[PDB]
Amino acid sequence: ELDQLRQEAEQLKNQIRDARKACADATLSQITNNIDPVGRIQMRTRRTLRGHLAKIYAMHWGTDSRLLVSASQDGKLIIWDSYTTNKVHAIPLRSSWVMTCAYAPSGNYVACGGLDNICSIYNLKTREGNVRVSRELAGHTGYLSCCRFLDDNQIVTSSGDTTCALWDIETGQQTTTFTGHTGDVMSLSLAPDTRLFVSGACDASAKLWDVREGMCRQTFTGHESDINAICFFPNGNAFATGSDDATCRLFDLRADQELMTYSHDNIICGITSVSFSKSGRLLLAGYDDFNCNVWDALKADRAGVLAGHDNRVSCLGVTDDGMAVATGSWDSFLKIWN
Amino acid sequence: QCFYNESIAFFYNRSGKHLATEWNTVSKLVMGLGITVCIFIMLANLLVMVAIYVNRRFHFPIYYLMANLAAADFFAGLAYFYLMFNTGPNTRRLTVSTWLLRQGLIDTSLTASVANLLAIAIERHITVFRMQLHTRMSNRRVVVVIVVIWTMAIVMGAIPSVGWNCICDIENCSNMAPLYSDSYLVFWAIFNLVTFVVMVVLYAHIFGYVRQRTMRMDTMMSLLKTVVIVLGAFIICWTPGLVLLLLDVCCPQCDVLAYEKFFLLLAEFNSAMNPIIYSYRDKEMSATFR
Amino acid sequence: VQLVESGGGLVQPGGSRKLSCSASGFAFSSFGMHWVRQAPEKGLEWVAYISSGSGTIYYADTVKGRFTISRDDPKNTLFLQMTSLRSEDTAMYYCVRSIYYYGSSPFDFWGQGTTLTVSSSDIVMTQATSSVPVTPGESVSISCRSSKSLLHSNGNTYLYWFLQRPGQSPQLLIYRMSNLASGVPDRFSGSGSGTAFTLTISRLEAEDVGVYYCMQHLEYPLTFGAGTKLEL
Amino acid sequence: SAEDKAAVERSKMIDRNLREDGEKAAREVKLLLLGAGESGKSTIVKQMKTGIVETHFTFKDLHFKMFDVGGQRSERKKWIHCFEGVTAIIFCVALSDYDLVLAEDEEMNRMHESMKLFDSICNNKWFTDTSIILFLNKKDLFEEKIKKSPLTICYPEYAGSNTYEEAAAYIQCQFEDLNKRKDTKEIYTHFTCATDTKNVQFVFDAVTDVIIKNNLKDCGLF
Amino acid sequence: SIAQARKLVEQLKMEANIDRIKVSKAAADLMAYCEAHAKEDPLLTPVPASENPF
Ligand SMILES: CCCCCCc1ccccc1CCCCC(=O)N[C@H](CO)COP(=O)(O)O
Repeated sequence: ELDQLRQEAEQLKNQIRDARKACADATLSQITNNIDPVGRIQMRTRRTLRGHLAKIYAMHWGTDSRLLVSASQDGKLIIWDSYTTNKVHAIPLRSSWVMTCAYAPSGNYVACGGLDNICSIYNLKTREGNVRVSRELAGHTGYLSCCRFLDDNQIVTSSGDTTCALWDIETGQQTTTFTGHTGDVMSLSLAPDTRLFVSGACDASAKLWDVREGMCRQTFTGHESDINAICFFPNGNAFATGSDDATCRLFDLRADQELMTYSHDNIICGITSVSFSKSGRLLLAGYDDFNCNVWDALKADRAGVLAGHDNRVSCLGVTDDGMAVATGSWDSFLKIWN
Repeated sequence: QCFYNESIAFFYNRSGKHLATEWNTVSKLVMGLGITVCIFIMLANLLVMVAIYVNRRFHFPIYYLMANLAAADFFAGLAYFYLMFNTGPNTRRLTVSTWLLRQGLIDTSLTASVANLLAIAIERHITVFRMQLHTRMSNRRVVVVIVVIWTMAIVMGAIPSVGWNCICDIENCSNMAPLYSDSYLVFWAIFNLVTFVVMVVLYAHIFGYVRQRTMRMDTMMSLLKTVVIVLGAFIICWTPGLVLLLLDVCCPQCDVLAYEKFFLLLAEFNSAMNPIIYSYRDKEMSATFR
Repeated sequence: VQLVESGGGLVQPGGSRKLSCSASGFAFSSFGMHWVRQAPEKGLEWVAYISSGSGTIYYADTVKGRFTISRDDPKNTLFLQMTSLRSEDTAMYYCVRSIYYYGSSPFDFWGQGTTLTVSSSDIVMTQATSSVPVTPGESVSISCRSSKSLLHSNGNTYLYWFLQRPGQSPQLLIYRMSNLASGVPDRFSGSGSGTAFTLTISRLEAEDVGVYYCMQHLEYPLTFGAGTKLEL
Repeated sequence: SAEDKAAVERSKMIDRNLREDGEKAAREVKLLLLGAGESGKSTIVKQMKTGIVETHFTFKDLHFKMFDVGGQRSERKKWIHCFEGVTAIIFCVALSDYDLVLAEDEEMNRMHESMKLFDSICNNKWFTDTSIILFLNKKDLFEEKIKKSPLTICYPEYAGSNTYEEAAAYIQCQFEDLNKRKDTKEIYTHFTCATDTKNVQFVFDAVTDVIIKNNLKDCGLF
Repeated sequence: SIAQARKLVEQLKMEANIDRIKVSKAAADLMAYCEAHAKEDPLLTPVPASENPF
């Protein structure tokens, strides 16, 4: 019967919740009480990239920490050179409605997608020197919200159809499909080892997925509204979520609990992007307050603010070497903060 | 053919003009009035420039010309302020070069005021007439014309100070400005007039175009009120100067020096009113005033 | 992606002839083109250059004000207008394409060039090795020397390498020191700094025997070096 | 450097194309269309000339782009903000929905649901300033439907005859009672006129009005 | 809706059947990695303009 399984199912949530309390020995805030603070983090706009004629939704750094990508509703995908602020490529999109970007780890490929329900992959290194579109991954039924390359052939995408998928670019078919989210999936983050990835959905939950098996290992709750951004800790043993509850939370994968909440009474708008520092000591979160805060990731003390944007800070990414932090916004400008 | 020999003493004696060796009932009243107006103009452009620079929203080409007009009028408040502290018996302290300085300040400052008006006008015409929606613009053509305004303002205030004046025909020049030539006065005033007719065609075309097309299918009140009051400030504060000059250069039996001391005050009242004609409607910027 | 040029042949001295290079199979409108001439017995020598959209036109010392270079983007052609040819303009005129953006490979593709036989502050690159004997399966190193520090402030040593097999157009091997061109085996490698440069081949074959060239790109007019022929 | 200089030549040749195409594109007119499945958006688009379907047509040297976002079937909360700043919001409702009900819900009138969508859209924080063109289609069909069937069925409080004129009128004002931003947005309602297809000319005219009112901002009238 | 419930119950049963470590030890590990790589962090310790690409 439905009630047999339901009265059963609500019990299974109890042992999960019962065991999590038993493993809640002491709060990270108590353990990190005597750590010396990070001090005022004064970070200034070094470079400002101009050339977008609409609001920016997505940006992604390169693995060489110098090039980066950005997409906007103007239907242009631009590859920047952050050092010399000069445009390397300006890719016209078939669909002006683009909500995500990814720059391949090898830098041979770039991918974008949005309301067109397609993940388009553009080839950068092309004999005829004109970025050409390679493949169009059309297997989703809702807007694509995120996409992250594993290799030049594997890309994992999260969509508004409550499902994530792992693709094979050569064949253009979903190698694996991740199901179990009861709300629209907003963002995903890959583990450093590229064996696991966590996804945040509109159902106020984050799920840890396994890329090979295709089954969800753990599910984290605690937020009150949509989860809009997610990133792993550098060591791949923790991750942070940005929600519309104007709180950032640091979850652990081994302890399977929540550690911190980064909430401030002053802040009432929703978090749009989150990202870490190379050491994992700073958690940069791009709010709707038009500004971007920098949190002490082990003290939960707002040490630093990056207020330079007219409109909301849509995307926010840090370099692999951690020498810079770049924030996009709806004001059509990318700013490199160092 | 020139007799540049003289001082101001010779030039008043060369004119019909009287030094007003002494301060007077009338003179005290008029000294007070010139300095009072100057104070209003300078203070008001102070507010305008402060606000136009402090706000990030007032960072668009029109507000650029707005700040420029504030600056030009500040320069005019100063030219008129320098003309005061130099009137009545004080004028006896003057020399030819220095008097040409006082009058040069006046010429350029007012030409600057006139031009800043023409600029704002031209911009609004262009903006209204396009059939695209947004087309967000840079401040290239605004600073091109900001320098056209200042460059030509200086060259106009400098032409009598370089070539064109009655050191060469003393008898053959103004009665009131004893050394500027009738020719110079005429030239300055033609300039003003052609700028003004340009202003009139444009603003009218604006009201007509909007009304015809759209209404064919209420804001018309504010649109009409603004366009119309803009043209009037200029005419009611320029017609004085210019008709006074036309009279000095054409007419006998025209006692034109009589209402000289007030007409100037009116041309300066023009600059007095510009900040508020352009910002009574910028209620947002106006309130910004704190 | 082939490039072919038209013209050349036999011209009396003082005559004005035109060279047309019809690009086909690539985005010609976004490629900065060059011209490089090779004397019948001597090495390469840069002559001209046009940027993308005809924004920037440069020339060599020997052809300044004598040659006019133009491009016709819609027709995918490149033109060279030569005026009053001298006896020292007898050379094979290759046409080279190059695109400049972060990490690009300029001078990657070379035309077949045309034969032209007229009837009758500059960096100098020096390599004093010619007709060097070598056997297949051995390791050979080719050394180059510059008269100027090619290592720019940003760390880019704008030194290039080329390989001209007998009876073929020159082929890029190394577009900057410690970099490897597209479609060239891993055997070729180059390590150097400032004014000293080397090109190391681990194991070679009958296919890569020929003459090698060194070029700098620190500043115009892109002076080349003398040849370095591998003998086999 | 020789290299860096040529580079930035591209970067400016990029920027020339950007601005240029940005201005070609900014000139196009962007209408967002919404509605119920049977609103007849399909029939409207037919009259006017996957995922987000875009439609292009020109009228009196004006180019229109229509973003039919009908099928997204996802949380509108996350993707509507993308269309903020479309010139106007064409909204189609079929007048023939007063006596119906969705086959999914028990007895919630299709018309009462049409309002709720409009309610959430006319009161959407992202379109505070946007004008709303309301096409009410299916007028003829409503005429026949009403000629036999009462209107009290849908509006229990309705003081009026089953005369098409009076009947429609109530509804029109009823839809127009949804907006709280009374002189912040202007609702230009038209009744679908099948044959003349001046459905489009109404649009031409509607568009201009909103544009013209907006121009009174850009023209420096302030 | 029977299938969705049956797929649901085995999901949490797999989720409950994992090894869980104490937050005490996991707290130290996040403390250990941040301090071990603290001096390689540009943003934590600001770097002089000589080694600053921006
Ligand atoms: C030089 C012409 C430029 C153009 C016309 C300016 C103008 C406009 C409207 C009224 C007047 C003028 C100037 C008139 C002379 C200058 C003066 O200052 N007069 C007064 C009148 O009482 C005596 O000044 P002063 O002799 O006491 O110094």
